[PDB]
Amino acid sequence: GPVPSRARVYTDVNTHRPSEYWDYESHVVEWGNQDDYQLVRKLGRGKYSEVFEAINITNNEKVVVKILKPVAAAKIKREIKILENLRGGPNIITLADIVKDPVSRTPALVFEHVNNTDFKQLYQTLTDYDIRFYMYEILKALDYCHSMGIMHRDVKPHNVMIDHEHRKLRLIDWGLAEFYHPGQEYNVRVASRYFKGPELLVDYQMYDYSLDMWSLGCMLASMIFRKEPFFHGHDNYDQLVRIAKVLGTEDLYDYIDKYNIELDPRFNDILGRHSRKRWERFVHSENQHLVSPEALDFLDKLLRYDHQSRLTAREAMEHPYFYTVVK
Ligand SMILES: Nc1nc2c(ncn2[C@@H]2O[C@H](COP(=O)(O)OP(=O)(O)O)[C@@H](O)[C@H]2O)c(=O)[nH]1
Repeated sequence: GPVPSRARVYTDVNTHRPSEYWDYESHVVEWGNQDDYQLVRKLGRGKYSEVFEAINITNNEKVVVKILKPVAAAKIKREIKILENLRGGPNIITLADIVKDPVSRTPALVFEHVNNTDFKQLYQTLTDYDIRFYMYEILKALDYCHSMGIMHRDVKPHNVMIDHEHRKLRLIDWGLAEFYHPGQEYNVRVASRYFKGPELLVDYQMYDYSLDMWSLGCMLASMIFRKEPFFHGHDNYDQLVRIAKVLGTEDLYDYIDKYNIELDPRFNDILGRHSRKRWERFVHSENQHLVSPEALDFLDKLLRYDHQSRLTAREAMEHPYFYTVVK
């Protein structure tokens, strides 16, 4: 059987809290008035929700309305509890109201306005200074939710909203977010393909906050090397092969050895044998101005197979890469 694993930080935050904090099923939703919000335009549709630009007609302030699809409606209380627990946190989206949509008859989450601009729209355009600045702002959010005993589990460019003109950032879509309980086995079908950690890809269920640090590392690698996405798998199996072509197969076998994981035998015909690549392999004339010894050292410490060997959000914020950022 697999060897158990525990978070090296904020391990017991929820164990010490009263049940009310993490027992989301016991939470009683104070339903608002759906009439207060007039939908303006559909911003997008995912497999679990529909997002709209809206106006709170009473105060004329712009808001964002997220309407849950029937498939996601069942986990409404988890997302509400997390959003309320984190409200006021640095760079975390602010929940303004919870209403029952009259058409879908599913819950609708109302958020204070943030720019329609995803980080995906800008992150391949940033200077060396701005990559550092924005990565620090993201770290602020991650360290805060981790310190509050929450894992985001869907860190990706589409889940970061940016107001570049006003140097403002918000970490959004807390729909897959979960409370960390030590020893708990979680669902590996979380995060988007390109941002999935090796723990997910090898089916190791006893993961923690460090999952978010891998996802952040993928985002950094894509920004500094101008390669969208950095690990470009055709499916979840090929995703592990793409990572192994960079990090090597020897450290992957060491990782699975350490946690006594049994790799899906389909990997025997595609994984092959690969040496760890030096990061300078990914440097070229177009991205060299974004690459520094500090950036590469920082990336090296995020993109590790062993989820326990990855920098934590706080340790990441202490990194020399962030010394040039005004604090
Ligand atoms: N509240 C909410 N739930 C979501 C959202 N996206 C996904 N979900 C739900 O999250 C579930 C997956 O989370 P998970 O922890 O794996 O739950 P499990 O299937 O019960 O193990 C999906 O089945 C959806 O119901 C979202 O945006 N909001």
